[PDB]
Amino acid sequence: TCPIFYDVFFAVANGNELLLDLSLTKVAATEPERTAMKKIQDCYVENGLISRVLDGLVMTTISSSKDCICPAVKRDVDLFLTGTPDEYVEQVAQYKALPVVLENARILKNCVDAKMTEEDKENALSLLDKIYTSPLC
Amino acid sequence: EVQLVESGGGLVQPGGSLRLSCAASGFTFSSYAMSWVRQAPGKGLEWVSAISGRGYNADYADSVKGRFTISRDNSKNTLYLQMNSLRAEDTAVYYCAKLEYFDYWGQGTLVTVSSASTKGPSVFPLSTAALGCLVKDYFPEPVTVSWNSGALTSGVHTFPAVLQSSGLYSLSSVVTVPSSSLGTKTYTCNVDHKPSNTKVDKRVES
Amino acid sequence: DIQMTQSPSTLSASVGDRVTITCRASQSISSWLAWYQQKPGKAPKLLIYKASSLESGVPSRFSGSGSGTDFTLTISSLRPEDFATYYCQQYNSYPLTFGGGTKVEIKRTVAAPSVFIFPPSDEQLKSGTASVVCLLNNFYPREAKVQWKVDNALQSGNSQESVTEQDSKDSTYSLSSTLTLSKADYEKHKVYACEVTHQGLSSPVTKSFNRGE
Ligand SMILES: [Ca+2]
Repeated sequence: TCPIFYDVFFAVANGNELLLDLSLTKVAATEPERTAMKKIQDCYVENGLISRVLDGLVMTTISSSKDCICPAVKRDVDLFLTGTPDEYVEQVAQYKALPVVLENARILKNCVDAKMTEEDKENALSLLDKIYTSPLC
Repeated sequence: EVQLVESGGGLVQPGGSLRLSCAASGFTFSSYAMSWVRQAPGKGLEWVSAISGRGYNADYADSVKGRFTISRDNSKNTLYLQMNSLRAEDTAVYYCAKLEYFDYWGQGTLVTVSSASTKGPSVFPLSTAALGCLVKDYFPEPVTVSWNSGALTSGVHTFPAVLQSSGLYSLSSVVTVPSSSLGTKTYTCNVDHKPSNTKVDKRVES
Repeated sequence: DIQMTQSPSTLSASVGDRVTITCRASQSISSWLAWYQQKPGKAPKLLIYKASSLESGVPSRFSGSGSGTDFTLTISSLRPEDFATYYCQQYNSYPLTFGGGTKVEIKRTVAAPSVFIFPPSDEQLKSGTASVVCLLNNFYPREAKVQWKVDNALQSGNSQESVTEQDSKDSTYSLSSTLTLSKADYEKHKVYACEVTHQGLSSPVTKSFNRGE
């Protein structure tokens, strides 16, 4: 179910810029859309391996929930980008409430809010909108 | 337009070094991954290295790992490839290419790895008859061979050069002619080797 | 490391004919495959990306198809410009890997080679080396056997060969085989011959000489 999304997210989270450039080519992303996803990747790279591992735990437990392209997963991503830090972390808490996961949740969410402008936030969503409405998805 | 222009290739000895350059223009360089692809004489294409948009990550072919270093200067729109500990195997045309599937290539730059110094060739002579010259023990490529100062192009065959175990190249050029024009008419080959500034004329006769 | 197996490595066709080049990946690459055309002395040109998407400017007689592990490049109605070498390339993951190549060549009628043999010159012998060369002029197809014998001793490992590409006039090949010996070893044997076997000949042609002529 929606393989092309999870390949882009995995390419963002894993922190390798070259493998992300490959993903962005595969999904015909524009130069502003590329810029915005690389700023998201910087947050995983700056906050280390466990940011990938604990956010992978989060994305996994949402995707295998009762609620589940899953609208719960779509909702998680929009909150991560456009919601407030308390909104995102409280939403993550309903799926998994380990102190270390909520700690990691807030560290990433603060990073992207500090690092991305509103233009970058809008572009990440427009690139996501393409992915969600693709026939591959 | 989108232009990619390689430079820095040339002759190197085995063990030595080379820095290739690729000035790019016509697109926002920093948004895209660039690769280097190569091609040995009469062989296929081979991906050698790639580097991400801002240069935080790179990958290499196993044969080239640890020897080669790919890099870029995003302020100058230039891609680099420092090639160290070069081997006979690395002799090739090196192209820079945009993206991960190569929409735009450069015209390449040739890299030749050999122990040999630049050296001019020795030229030896060789119903319908055939005659020729054997062009021997030169380096590097290329050699060009015309016949009777370009006046005889009909039925002329010049062969791809073979790299001998000495490290020096060797080829032959042959032409077929009518049997009864042997003693009467002069058949001379003009062998130019522009790398050594050597030209050789060689008359051929039974 | 994804291996790309391209087949066949060679085919000869005519103008108007259909041409199908298969290419297969050792593991799945979804639709992330590209196709290239390369002419002598030139950089490759992109034809297809994403398995079946035609690059702009490329004529529509070129098409691609396939998914997963098996991919096809078909030319509908072959034109003179389309005689070239063709390559597949996966961009599913790094390292990026190419197929071995497929040479598309001009089909013509079978033609036997005119065999010649050239003794080493008196000039070369004085420098101290001896190169005997055997010419195979104007033939088709390329597949051809060339044995060397010195006093009937079947030779190997002391000769290399070069082949031209198809001639522009008549679509034929020419080959040379070059037996290289020292002056000392050369002058210890009398008779030198090259035996050429080829599709266009009913028996194998031999061509020889004695040192001294
Ligand atoms: Ca998330």
